[PDB]
Amino acid sequence: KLFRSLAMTKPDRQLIAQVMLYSQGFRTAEVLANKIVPFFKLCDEQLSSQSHYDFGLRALKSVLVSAGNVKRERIQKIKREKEERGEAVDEGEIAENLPEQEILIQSVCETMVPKLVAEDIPLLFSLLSDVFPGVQYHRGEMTALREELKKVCQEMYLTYGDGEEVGGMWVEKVLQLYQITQINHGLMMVGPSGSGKSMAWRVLLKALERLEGVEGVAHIIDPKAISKDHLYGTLDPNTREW
Amino acid sequence: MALEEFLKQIREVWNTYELDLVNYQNKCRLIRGWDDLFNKVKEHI
Amino acid sequence: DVVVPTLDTVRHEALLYTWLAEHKPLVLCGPPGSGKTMTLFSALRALPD
Amino acid sequence: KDPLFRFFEREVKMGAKLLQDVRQDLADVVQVCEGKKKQTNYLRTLIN
Amino acid sequence: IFTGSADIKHLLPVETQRFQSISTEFLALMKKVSKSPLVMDVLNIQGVQ
Amino acid sequence: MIFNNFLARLRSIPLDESPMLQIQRDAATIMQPYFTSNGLVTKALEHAFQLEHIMDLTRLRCLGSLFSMLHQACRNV
Amino acid sequence: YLTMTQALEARLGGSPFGPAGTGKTESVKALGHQLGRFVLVFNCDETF
Ligand SMILES: Nc1ncnc2c1ncn2[C@@H]1O[C@H](COP(=O)(O)OP(=O)(O)OP(=O)(O)O)[C@@H](O)[C@H]1O
Ligand SMILES: Nc1ncnc2c1ncn2[C@@H]1O[C@H](COP(=O)(O)OP(=O)(O)O)[C@@H](O)[C@H]1O
Ligand SMILES: Nc1ncnc2c1ncn2[C@@H]1O[C@H](COP(=O)(O)OP(=O)(O)O)[C@@H](O)[C@H]1O
Ligand SMILES: [Mg+2]
Ligand SMILES: [Mg+2]
Repeated sequence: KLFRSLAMTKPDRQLIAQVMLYSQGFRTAEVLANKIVPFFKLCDEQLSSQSHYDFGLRALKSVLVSAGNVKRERIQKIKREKEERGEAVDEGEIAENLPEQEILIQSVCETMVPKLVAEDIPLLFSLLSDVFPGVQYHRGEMTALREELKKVCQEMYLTYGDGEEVGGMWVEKVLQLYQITQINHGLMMVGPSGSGKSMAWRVLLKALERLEGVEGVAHIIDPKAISKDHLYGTLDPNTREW
Repeated sequence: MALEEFLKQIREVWNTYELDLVNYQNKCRLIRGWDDLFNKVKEHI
Repeated sequence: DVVVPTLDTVRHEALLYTWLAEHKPLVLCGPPGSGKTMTLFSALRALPD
Repeated sequence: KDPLFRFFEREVKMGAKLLQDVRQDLADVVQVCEGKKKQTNYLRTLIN
Repeated sequence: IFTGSADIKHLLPVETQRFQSISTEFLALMKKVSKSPLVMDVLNIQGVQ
Repeated sequence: MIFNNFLARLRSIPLDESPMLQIQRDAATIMQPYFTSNGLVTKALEHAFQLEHIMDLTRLRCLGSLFSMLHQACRNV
Repeated sequence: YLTMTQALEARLGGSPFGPAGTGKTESVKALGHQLGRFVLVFNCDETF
């Protein structure tokens, strides 16, 4: 009785997407939102049910923020490429001649693909083709990261791979984990026992160590091997000391 | 000039000295020549 | 202490030795009284260290 | 590319998995009932 | 006195086991000395004294 | 992948801490044709999943046991 | 905003509820920042 309760059950995802795409500078914000919100609904109601799937408002917010960020990066790459190739840089045509739909699809594939099961990837790409016709996703090939992964795997007796070779899938998973670490500060590697998760993140950490020159320190904590009081802390009932 | 030559002779004796090991019933490789090693240590000290 | 040698006994002795020699953890599974701890201790008498 | 086939494929997957699970559980139940097999913890809970 | 006499195993099993452990340690030390017969190499063995 | 990792570790890391590593390389060379896709070990492991076991069967449990006792075979040699 | 302002005027608290991900904490923080207030977020558990 001391609080006034309000039921906040269905956020207006379409208006949120439209306004947040309009603010970031997307000229086609209306159609992009009307194509991306039903896309998330289609993913929710068409992909296989898994305990690690979320297609809610947080996922949509992450997709929109990442789409904006990669749009700024694409503007910057167009700037430098035009500068090194000639002198014709102007904001008008570059903003006009910008694949915004490709940017949105790139953000979606960077955020949603790594969490899908093997069988749902064709499902997601079919949904992308249905809702976003003609737009294709061509993931970047981080070269120096790949040779650094090669060196790290060779040093620690691990089997590197590429494409369809033995080791290609695990390297692809490492690259997706790297992308998600760049995008998100909260990571979960979900998969059956002994699927290569530990080696994947160790190899990624050592590759980033040897590439960027900053040293990576990993703290491995078993949250259930100790009580929650030992995991987070105790407040003394007597002395009120932490 | 004399003192350093004492140092170099001790250096070469102790970097070329080897323990005298021989076989013992095909079970191990035991050491003999305790007296010579001990006398060398006393004289060097 | 005494253990009567048997086919299963010697086979499990060999397996336990070839598993504990390299300090690999293991679990003996079976009904109570089957001889799991007897088999383990009889494999430990061959490893005095 | 057909969404209807996608939904139907999910439905048949879930139905087949549940049907196999239920039939296997019932077979274990009837085998326990004739004394052919011993009753396990999961079987104990299912019978209870 | 331990290996040559086989009756001491019956009378002193734990003594024989302890001496066997000491004998393995001493034989490891002997092998380490034999592979490097130099006096200083023996002296620089970690925790030799 | 796991077979390649085990073979590389056998050919690289000595078990004592060299004759031992030479024995390791020879044993790995002898075991190479069996540690392949659709090899004896792969087919046996596939068939092992069809049997009933006292506990749930995990591929890495059997693989680790096999690798451990292969190391012990190297120690025996 | 309407419900929380009505609660505040009556000197009552605000208790937005619903499934996770609907923007309840964010809405509370946005309302507090709209009035220029210092909004503190506490993750409550059994130790509080
Ligand atoms: N890319 C790889 N190539 C070869 N061997 C690998 C590779 N990745 C992992 N392994 C090996 O296979 C096993 C997998 O262990 P790993 O720690 O990677 O699994 P995991 O999925 O993190 O395990 P869990 O979740 O059960 O702790 C280990 O023995 C590891 O050395
Ligand atoms: N091969 C055997 N030789 C002698 N005794 C045996 C043999 N196999 C089983 N036993 C007897 O069976 C018993 C096994 O019990 P125990 O090993 O304590 O069970 P658990 O391993 O489940 O604790 C021992 O008391 C032992 O005397
Ligand atoms: N009206 C809105 N406009 C833009 N983003 C929103 C809106 N409502 C919620 N969000 C986004 O949803 C995400 C999760 O909301 P949050 O308040 O954490 O949900 P919960 O009520 O479960 O805590 C936030 O990151 C926020 O940015
Ligand atoms: Mg792991
Ligand atoms: Mg919240």
